Amino acid sequence: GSHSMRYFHTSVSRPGRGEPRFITVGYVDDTLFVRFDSDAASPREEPRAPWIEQEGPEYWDRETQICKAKAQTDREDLRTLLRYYNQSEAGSHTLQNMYGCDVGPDGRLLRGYHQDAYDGKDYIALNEDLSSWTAADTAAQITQRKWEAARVAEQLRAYLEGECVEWLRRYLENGKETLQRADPPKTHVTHHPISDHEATLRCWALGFYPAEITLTWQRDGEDQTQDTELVETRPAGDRTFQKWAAVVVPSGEEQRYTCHVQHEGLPKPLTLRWEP
Amino acid sequence: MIQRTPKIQVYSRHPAENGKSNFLNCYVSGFHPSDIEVDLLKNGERIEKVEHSDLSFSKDWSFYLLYYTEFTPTEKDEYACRVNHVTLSQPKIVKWDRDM
Amino acid sequence: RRKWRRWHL
Repeated sequence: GSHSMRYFHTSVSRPGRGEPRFITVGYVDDTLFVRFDSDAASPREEPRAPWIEQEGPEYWDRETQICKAKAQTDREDLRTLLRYYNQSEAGSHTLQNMYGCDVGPDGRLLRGYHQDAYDGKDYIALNEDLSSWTAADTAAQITQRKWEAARVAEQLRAYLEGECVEWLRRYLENGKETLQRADPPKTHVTHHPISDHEATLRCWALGFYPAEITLTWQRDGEDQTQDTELVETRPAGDRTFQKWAAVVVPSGEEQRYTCHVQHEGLPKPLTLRWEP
Repeated sequence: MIQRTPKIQVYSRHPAENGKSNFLNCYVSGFHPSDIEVDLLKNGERIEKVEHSDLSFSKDWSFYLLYYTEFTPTEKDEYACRVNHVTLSQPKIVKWDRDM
Repeated sequence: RRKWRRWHL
């Protein structure tokens, strides 16, 4: 179906403990494929997926050059943001950037992204039109003015519509064994007595890829949204993900409850019941 | 400055089977700032050589990390994750429960 | 692969 490529970047200042730490990672869908950490002994961008390893020395040289330049630019930007927000040089601050693209089943661009945050809050974002900016505050407006003057949006558009789509297409082909395989959830329901009066029914989804999934509980066919404990989708460590949804059920009412599972790896949504 | 406290899940890679090698995971997410300390504990004591993912973040900018180690669950052995963060007045200990 | 150009805030 549809696919995405994203590069994530984080710089964290640490006054008195050297220069800001820079960590960047790249993803295609929910698969990590490249990483760079400025605190590594000999910082280079490193492969994290088999299908990127085949890229030649010049690929890794260019990537590493970009990562190092980005770390440097982020350092200067952190200094700039202290001025923009009238902040002292004493505290730790964070700068985050993500850009990338989504493509449809036919490999066409669905949309591009480029967006920054400072200290965990939205700062400036390229709009969907890939031509205009949303600035969060009067500080980001200073950046917006500079970026409008330098026609930054135009440059980003060229990359997002061009390379970004083209290299994503390449990666999807080279990693077609994994990137184009959905692993469906392995599902079951467990029962956990709480008291004489009630028990927890927990609906499990395990071993699935990609991470996107819907797990819901119904009682007599009615969604139990406000009564369902739904944990965040979590990594297993083997590329796959896990999730559960739990409801507290009165004694003897178990069969009135059904768990419903939607995942792209499933041809039809599943319905599960507690089976003693 | 705005701060966000970590969500914490301690769990195994595979369903727990006593005597069978597995992976013990501590997933921390939804937090800001990025500085965080995570220990995996066996019977109250720190497990050595625990590995973790590279810092990344969600659509709302909040950070997430996976900490993980190989372990072989048994009936008696107790496992836990200990997390410290600026939002926490004391380190938070979450016990591993094979049913969660 | 990553974008080559970049710009200061």
